[PDB]
Amino acid sequence: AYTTFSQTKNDQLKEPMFFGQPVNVARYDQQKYDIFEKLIEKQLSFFWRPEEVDVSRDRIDYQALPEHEKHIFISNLKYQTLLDSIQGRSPNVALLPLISIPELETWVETWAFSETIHSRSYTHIIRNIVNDPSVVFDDIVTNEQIQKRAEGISSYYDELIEMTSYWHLLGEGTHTVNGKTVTVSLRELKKKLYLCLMSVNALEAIRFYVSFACSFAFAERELMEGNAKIIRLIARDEALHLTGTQHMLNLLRSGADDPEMAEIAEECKQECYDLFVQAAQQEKDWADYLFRDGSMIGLNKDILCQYVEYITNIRMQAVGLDLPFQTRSNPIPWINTWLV
Amino acid sequence: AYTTFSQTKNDQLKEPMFFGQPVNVARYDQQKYDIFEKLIEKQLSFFWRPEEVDVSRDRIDYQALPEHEKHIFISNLKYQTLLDSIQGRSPNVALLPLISIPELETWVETWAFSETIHSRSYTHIIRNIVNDPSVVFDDIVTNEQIQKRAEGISSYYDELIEMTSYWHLLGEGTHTVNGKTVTVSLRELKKKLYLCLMSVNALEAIRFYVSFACSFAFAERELMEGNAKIIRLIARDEALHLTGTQHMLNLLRSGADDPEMAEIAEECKQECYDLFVQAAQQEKDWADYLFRDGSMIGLNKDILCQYVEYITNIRMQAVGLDLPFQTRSNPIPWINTWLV
Repeated sequence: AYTTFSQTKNDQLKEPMFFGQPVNVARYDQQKYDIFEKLIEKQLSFFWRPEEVDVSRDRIDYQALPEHEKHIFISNLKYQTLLDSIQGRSPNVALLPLISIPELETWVETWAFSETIHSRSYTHIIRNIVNDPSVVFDDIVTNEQIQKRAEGISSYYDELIEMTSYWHLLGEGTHTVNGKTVTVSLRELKKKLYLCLMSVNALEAIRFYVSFACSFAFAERELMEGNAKIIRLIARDEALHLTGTQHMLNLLRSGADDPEMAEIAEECKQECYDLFVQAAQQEKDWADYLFRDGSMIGLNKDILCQYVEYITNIRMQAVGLDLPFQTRSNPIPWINTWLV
Repeated sequence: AYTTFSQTKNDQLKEPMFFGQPVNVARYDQQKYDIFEKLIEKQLSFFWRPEEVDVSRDRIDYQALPEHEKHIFISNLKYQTLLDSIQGRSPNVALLPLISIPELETWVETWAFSETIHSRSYTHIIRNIVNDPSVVFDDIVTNEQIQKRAEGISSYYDELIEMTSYWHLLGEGTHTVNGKTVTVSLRELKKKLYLCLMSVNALEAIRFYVSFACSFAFAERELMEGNAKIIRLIARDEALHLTGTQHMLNLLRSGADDPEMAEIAEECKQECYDLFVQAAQQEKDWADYLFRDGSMIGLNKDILCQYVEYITNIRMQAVGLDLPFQTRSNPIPWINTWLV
């Protein structure tokens, strides 16, 4: 059911963002929702190359950091490296086969692409501060702590990809495959997609902002400033990334795109609220892992866990969900001089 | 069978290019094949924005052209727009799910991204020379001549996509699906990938080069100098794209990567040869369509067909195929003033 060039001439302005007729002609003269065209323009104007930033002195700072501070820094770096590895390929394999409007298709591709630049910058850093980069890279797949957060995020993607395959192959309805029943509902598929987008929004809007806190905490003490210059640029991109998923989620919930989606939005309010809250809990448990051997100047478990709450509330707010925490303020206001 | 992050730690330097374990950690500190990393660096360093180029003059030049000359130009531009629409999404949708080494994965996403820039540049040209961009974009899908090239190209992608879905979902061997018996063969899938890759090489190495000839023939007359600056940047990019697929085809048939591929390469020798020869013939019938109402200074049906033959020999030899045409010197040597 999927074609790289649908032969039916259609009005792209009348197609839903998802599940419509695959995009055939790529035009940017007109747009259904010009937010995506703006995101593309913005992202392109922000184009940067990691190689350009000098992270040579960071090598010295890193070597001088006491054990626990190295731990804090490196664990954080490994996590980011993993999240962007997933973010690099995923928007492409998972969303591309379902997009129905040119603007969104190109945005997804541009978004996925900037993530690869992020992954490259992580190599650029790791390469210049560690002696054997392989040590670091290997632990990213090994480390049970990181692994617990890896699956869960990849699960929402994997399920979507599998269901999408079936739907494209067998079409809707009940089917038989090697003597088993298989039910392909377009409603279930749309639900999986929504959930996945909630998860991705949590990933970029919450998880990544927690790591930015750690990186900037060091920069505040004038340490790891090469790394800081890079996180500064990555954070600038991340803002665009989360804005994209916010608008997607909000267009879908308001039913201004596909009304079956607006229904799905409400039938999931709880499941969505739960995944967001679960994410925040994981991040708080991550803070434990990070500070197990001791804190550092400007940051500790309490400050970080409160930040997780503050940030989570603000994000859930933006996609019309209930705030799950009492926290009303940001404990590290200095992070704003680094952001955007 | 497809996962957004394979939890098992594998040595990525030992995996094949395709069908191995899905890449988890995106690293660039080490590579199995230096070529893909070099391409990524080059593509990144070539980064350009369509918008920056001034094409306001072209409107007048274009208006001043006789009907047959507008026909030549516009048909050429539509063809280019269609081809890159497919090239923007296809490598990501078709190839990404099969890649098992980091550097290749990133190259593919970069390549695809690069293609979306080309598509934007087409829109930028069209809306600056024509009145109602819609007439142009609409014709791209309804036009019988163009549709005759589109379906052939996309079929290679589409078939690979479909067979890939089966393999991921059901795995190898014979199966029962709604009664029908479906056979999923890994060797069969490998052949489709090789054929598809061979087709993409033809797309960028021959088809596009033929259109560059038309585009540049006008520049030689000092007309459409804006479109010319753009096509120049696009060609600089296209050179990287075909180099990419040549290396893939060559590594594959040399057996240096996967031994079973060297064997598939030998089995499909004739099929590949006919595929290339068919592409050249199709391009020759295109020149017929292009010049049906008359020719122009510096270019016509004969000259163009000669270039089709000249370029086809060279591309075919690069990927170990037989030369189907007479050997001759470059019929339009002036094109080198515009290339690379």
